Formats: sequence, structure tokens, C-alpha cells
Amino acid sequence: LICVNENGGCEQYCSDHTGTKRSCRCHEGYSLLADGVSCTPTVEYPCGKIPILEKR
Amino acid sequence: IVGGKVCPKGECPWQVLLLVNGAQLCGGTLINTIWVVSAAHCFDKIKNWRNLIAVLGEHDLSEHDGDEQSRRVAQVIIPSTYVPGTTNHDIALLRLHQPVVLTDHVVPLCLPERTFSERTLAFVRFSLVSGWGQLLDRGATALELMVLNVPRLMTQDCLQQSRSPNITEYMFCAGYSDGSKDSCKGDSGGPHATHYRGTWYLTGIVSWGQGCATVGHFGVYTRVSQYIEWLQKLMRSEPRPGVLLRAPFP
Ligand SMILES: CCOc1ccc([C@@H](Nc2ccc3cnccc3c2)C(=O)O)cc1OC
Ligand SMILES: [Ca+2]
Ligand SMILES: [Cl-]
Ligand SMILES: [Cl-]
Ligand SMILES: [Cl-]
Repeated sequence: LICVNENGGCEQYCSDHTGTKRSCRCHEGYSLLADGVSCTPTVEYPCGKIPILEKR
Repeated sequence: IVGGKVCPKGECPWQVLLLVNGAQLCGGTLINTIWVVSAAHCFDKIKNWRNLIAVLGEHDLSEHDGDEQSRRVAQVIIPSTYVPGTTNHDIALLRLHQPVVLTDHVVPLCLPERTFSERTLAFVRFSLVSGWGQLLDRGATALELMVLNVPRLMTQDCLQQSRSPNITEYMFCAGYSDGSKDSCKGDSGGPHATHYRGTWYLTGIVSWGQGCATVGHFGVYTRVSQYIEWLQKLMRSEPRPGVLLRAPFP
């Protein structure tokens, strides 16, 4: 997979590495799940999320 | 903002209001607890640098509801390449004197990596612009925070569809050429925010145009992707005496 196509499948940030290798990353306040692509918040108020809508 | 709607309270939690001697100056975007991104041109006529205030959690300018948080602006950092009275490199990074407290009504917008922003965010068609600027060209400013969804144009298409200063690689156009919907003067420095897979990111800064919602013309926004490494480096730096700092760009 490559980052320039479809964001490399990553939810957030994407790095290309030497080989057919791709690493996804997450912003501060998020951690990467075992799927290697998804980011889940690790803090109460992660950037770019709207609390009143996240609560619903 | 012309042609938008009230941003429901708490739904634009990264929006900053900048004041100078208590008067409305510009907007901005919170990107973490002590840093705000705005437009360089907002500071072209500042006399007392020590009376700049940033307000977070603001919504309705007519009332105080307790969610508002005010901070003094300790530093205004502008790239070396910005020339006052002109349009290019229209960005400022503001350090608050004390962090704001994150709450349901005060949340930073994510500053994206450059690659993610250039390769992915830049192809998201619509994004939100917001502020307490003029509701009409030559009209009164808004008392409640307004927001507008605007589509982004490739620069070749903007130039072809427009009928000014140059649209540089440090800019992009967004909005509508039919005179119905635009950001305006008083929105300057505010966010152009782009959603991607459940999260919002800073992609633009309200910068300039030819009158607000002028038929034949689009809003022009500072292309934040060009400045990610510049901003990141500055956020790791120690504060310096004196409010204004000109910092080399690149
Ligand atoms: C080459 C003309 O230069 C300028 C003209 C007007 C402005 C005003 N700002 C905006 C901001 C957003 C806008 C969006 N749509 C339409 C018009 C908009 C105007 C302002 O702050 O006075 C800034 C400028 O250069 C930094
Ligand atoms: Ca208020
Ligand atoms: Cl949590
Ligand atoms: Cl959406
Ligand atoms: Cl000073």
C-alpha cells in the first residue's frame, strides 16, 4: 500500500517505508489500533472532535 | 460570514476571537492548549501589542455564560516572507500567556502532517469556515458565531472561473462566484476546517478576497500545508521577550 492512494488505508497519517512497507500514525491524544490503520482517543478532549456531538 | 448559519454553541470549539482593547479584531484557530493560528494581516496596524486578547469558548458576544476563557497573547510570530499590506504568506502563530483548559466548549483543531494534508485533505471538496464577521458586504458583524460550508477549487480553475493580486502556492480559493456565500473581513484569521474519517483538521486561514461575496470572485485562504514544519518548529521554541517575532520562512 502507498500513502498517496486512499491515504494508504490509514485513518490519519501515513509513512512509506523501504520495501512494500507502510506505517500509519495517529496525532497526539490518539493511539493506533492493532488493525494498523485506526486511531482511537487516549484523552478526554482529543483534537478535531466535537464533544457535544461525540456524546450525541 | 455571508450566507451561512449560526454555529450551534460548542460545535465550533476551536474557534478563537481576537480582541484589541476589547474591540473585535479577527478570528483564529486553537491547535493545542497554548497555541493559536491566525492571519498575519490581522496585526498590520497594532499599536499596543500588550493589549491583545484571545477568547476561547465564545459563542454569543452579547452575553457571558461562563464557558468563555480569555488569555493574553504573549507572542505573535509572523514569517519573514510576509510583507505588511499585502496578501502572500498570510499566517501568524500566537502563544497564549497561559494555557486554556480543554472543555466541551474549548477543543483544539488538529494541525495535520503536510503529506496527509497535501495528498488527502486537499481533495476533500467541502470544508467549514467560521467567524463573527460581517453578515453582508458593507453590513453589521454577527453577534453569534457563524459557519459556512465552502468548496475548494484547484488554483487553475479558480483563475479560469474568476472575473487582483496573484493566487500563489501559499494560497487556495474556496466558496462561490454567485455572490451568495463567502467569508468576510471580520472573519480574517479564522479556520477553514476539513473533515476526514471522523476528525477535523486545519487546512486554511481566512485571508482575503475582492469585497465579500462579490459576484465573479471566490474567497482566498492561506494554504496551511505549506507551513506545518514552520509551525511545528516554532511550537518547540522558547518564548522571547517582546510580543512580535518575525521568524524565518522556510
Ligand atoms: C488584495 C486585497 O487584499 C485584501 C483585501 C481584503 C482583506 C480583508 N479580509 C478578507 C478576508 C476574507 C475574505 C473572503 N472573501 C472576500 C473578501 C475577504 C476579505 C481585510 O481583512 O480587510 C484582506 C486583504 O489582504 C490581506
Ligand atoms: Ca458569550
Ligand atoms: Cl479516554
Ligand atoms: Cl461531515
Ligand atoms: Cl513588545
